[PDB]
Amino acid sequence: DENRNLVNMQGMQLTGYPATGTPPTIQQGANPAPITIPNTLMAAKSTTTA
Amino acid sequence: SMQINLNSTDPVPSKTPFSVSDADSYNKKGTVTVYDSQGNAHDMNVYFVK
Repeated sequence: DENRNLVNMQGMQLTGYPATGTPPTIQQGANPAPITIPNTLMAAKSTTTA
Repeated sequence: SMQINLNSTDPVPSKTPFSVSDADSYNKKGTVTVYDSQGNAHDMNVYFVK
């Protein structure tokens, strides 16, 4: 939808597990948060190793 | 209550720090929602470290 949320129609919010970290990881043990999809930018990430 | 099933062969030697973020220092990150005296939700994060 326009809020960057996954919905049916209906209109109800699709939920799932939240992602965290950089790159994001799935917190399977976390509560079933609403799934959203931001259209904002991936920040640059310095080389750490090579 | 929290019924946990762990894989017998999943060790954590990669890291020792925690701070609810050092993935390598643990094997499982689970969260149990609990209520305080006003019912305010709390995030019982539980870490299992082999």
